[PDB]
Amino acid sequence: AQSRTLLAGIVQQQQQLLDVVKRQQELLRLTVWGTKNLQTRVTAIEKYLKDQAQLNAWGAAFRQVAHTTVPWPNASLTPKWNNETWQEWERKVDFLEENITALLEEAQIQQEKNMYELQKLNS
Amino acid sequence: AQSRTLLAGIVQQQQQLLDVVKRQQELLRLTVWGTKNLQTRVTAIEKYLKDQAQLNAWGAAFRQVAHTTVPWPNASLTPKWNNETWQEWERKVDFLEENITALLEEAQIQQEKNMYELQKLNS
Amino acid sequence: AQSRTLLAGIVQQQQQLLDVVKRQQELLRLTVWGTKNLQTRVTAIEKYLKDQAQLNAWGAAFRQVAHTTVPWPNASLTPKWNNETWQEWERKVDFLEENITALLEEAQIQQEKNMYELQKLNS
Repeated sequence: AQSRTLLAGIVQQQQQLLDVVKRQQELLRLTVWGTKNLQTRVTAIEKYLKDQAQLNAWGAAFRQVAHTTVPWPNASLTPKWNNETWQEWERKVDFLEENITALLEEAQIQQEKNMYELQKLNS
Repeated sequence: AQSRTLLAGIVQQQQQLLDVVKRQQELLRLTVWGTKNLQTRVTAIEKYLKDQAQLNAWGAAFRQVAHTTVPWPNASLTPKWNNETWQEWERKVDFLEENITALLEEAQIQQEKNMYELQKLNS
Repeated sequence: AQSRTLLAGIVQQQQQLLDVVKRQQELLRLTVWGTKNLQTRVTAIEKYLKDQAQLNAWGAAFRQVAHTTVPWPNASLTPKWNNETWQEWERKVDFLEENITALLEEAQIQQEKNMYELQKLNS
């Protein structure tokens, strides 16, 4: 009189939900890559912006033996606020990812044990 | 003859899935911070780009009492399309976050009630 | 003697978890839009950076009939590495999204069948 068939569907449904949850984590990693890739491009752009400061006046002297170079800062380089804040941001993600793996690992073990118990009822 | 042990595992498994789901929301917030932080840096870069337009020709005159300044636009500032579209983007997230909290709140209450019912069977 | 009420809560709880999971996918799409929108702005900024290279020296000649134009590259345009890598990044998301829809579709069908079975016990 036990509803094993209903439980098999419920137990199976939990597995499908677990897979989508794990799948979301993989998708999240791809999004993180896009953001980080933009930062690498940003580092190159600031370097180029500095070159623009070097460009000031070409041939601005035809009766003098001197050239005026005005390399005024262009890209504001972040020394501590972004690096310290970004490292903390990445670190929070690292602890959160480790926590999700722990719950997924226990869920996988528990998931197999729950199904095994169902078999024991009518093994 | 009831499979309370199997149900305890199934009920417990749902709680573990709920935690990972809530955990994903926290991780998502960290990703949003990285994107928003880049925008703050972008606002500073456009300001610097405007300064580059000001740089045009230094000392390009040694027999005249005048200086040619050509501050031609450099960074295209967004007045309505990004602000109106970005506000809508943030607003959609705000309604979605509120909807997730409602489902999590009901799940927590329902989760405790489901376990309490299991205790009533053999309390 | 069956715990249908407990199962109804467990079955209902799974539906609530499924909704939040689907809700996370919608939220993820909004985050992807923010990242892609920044790239469109970046494409415009590189074009503006090229214009800065054109600006070199205005009026740097008052006794000559010539102008010195030095349009040295400014923004490093990505021809193959970002496009090929970004297309692969978007493609991975496309396969992952299709996989999530398949699991959600099966879960919806299975979810309705699990509830229908509960009704059959006492229909």
